[PDB]
Amino acid sequence: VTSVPGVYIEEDASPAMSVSASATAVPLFVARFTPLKPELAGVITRIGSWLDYTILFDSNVPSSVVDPTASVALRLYFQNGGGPCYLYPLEKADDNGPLAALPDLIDEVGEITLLASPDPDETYRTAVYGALAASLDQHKGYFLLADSVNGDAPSAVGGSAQVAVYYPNVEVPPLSLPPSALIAGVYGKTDGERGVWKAPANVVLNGVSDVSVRVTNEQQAELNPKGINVIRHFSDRGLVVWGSRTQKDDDDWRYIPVRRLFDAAERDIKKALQPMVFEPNSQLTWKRVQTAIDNYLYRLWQQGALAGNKAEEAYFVRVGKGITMTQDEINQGKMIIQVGMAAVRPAEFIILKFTQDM
Amino acid sequence: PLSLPPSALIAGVYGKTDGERGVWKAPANVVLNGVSDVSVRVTNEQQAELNPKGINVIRHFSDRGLVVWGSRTQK
Repeated sequence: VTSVPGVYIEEDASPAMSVSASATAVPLFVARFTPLKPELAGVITRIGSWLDYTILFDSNVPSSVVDPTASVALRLYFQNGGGPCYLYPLEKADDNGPLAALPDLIDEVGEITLLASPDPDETYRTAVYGALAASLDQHKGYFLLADSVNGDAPSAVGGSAQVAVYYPNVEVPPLSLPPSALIAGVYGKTDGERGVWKAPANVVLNGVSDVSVRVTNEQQAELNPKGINVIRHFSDRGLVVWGSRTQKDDDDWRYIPVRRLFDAAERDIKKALQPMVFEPNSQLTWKRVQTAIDNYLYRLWQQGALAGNKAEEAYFVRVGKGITMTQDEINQGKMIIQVGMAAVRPAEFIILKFTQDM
Repeated sequence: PLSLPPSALIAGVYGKTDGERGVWKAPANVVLNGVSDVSVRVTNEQQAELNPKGINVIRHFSDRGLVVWGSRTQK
């Protein structure tokens, strides 16, 4: 309604929200989002900032004892470290039509890394976690952020290394939210400031005040030798995410930062070698591919990602015809590359051992 | 007090603006030297029906004086 070329004044605005930039934590929040224009009802839309959410989606949605919590969960996402933030509005749980078409729509968009469905209903998430469980073991690089109900895994994703469960529901001034919308925020904050090789487990959660269940040490002692990753309350600090384990009990893929380092390195090598597809499958191309991986793995080692001291102890790239291939495999049009890395594990136990003898 | 059409003054402030800022700068914050007051003090609400045409009202601001206020053409 601006027509006079002067300066206009409004008086009951809401404060705007900042958004960060990250390439390793791009989530897909599956919740009960209510669109304004109904063409984006069964598709995935990109929400670059909070201002993009208020134009495309209804951000008020007045309550009726039920309370809409999907718009509240995104405000806590951008307060904890924003992102490009893909959304999939899925209204009710039991419609097995759009849930069967969900993993085929995720692959059409190139850049989803995290899943993290932020919904307070329990049977809603079980229908989502079961529909996404088959896409986690297909080497596509996704990472599910599940939520425990009473202190255990939701059993649709039992022991895969692509899943990080987070137990306590987090209360907002009081509606209780599942913590996956906030933890998806603190991944983007940690990766931008420290890298994917850093454990995302000392970040103080902005926004929220208190968790729904104050968890002691003795019940975390039976939970942390599973991947449960309790949100703890410390009096001097506030609400600190406390735990960086996955569902896999293997010695290799036990920790979140070791797992997401390999998922991010495989994703960036894949984006670098796609210009080298449909090249002539010759020894000149195999050395151009080996150097493009060796240049990438060197600049991870020199910024602290890989656990080495010589750069021959951190990584290796191997390609050849006597090595890693046979002549029958070149003739069917493929090259086979062996890449290895060595990551560093976090220190999660500190023993003090006091005395007064000297 | 004799009332003049403003085209002799606006032709002056084009040469002042282009010499100091260039032709790509909008000539619409120049305080008119010389003259004291316009013949009609134009409100916002009648400029709101005029500025979605090219009318380009000479406005009076108390701290500044007479400021040319508007940089639209007839197209």
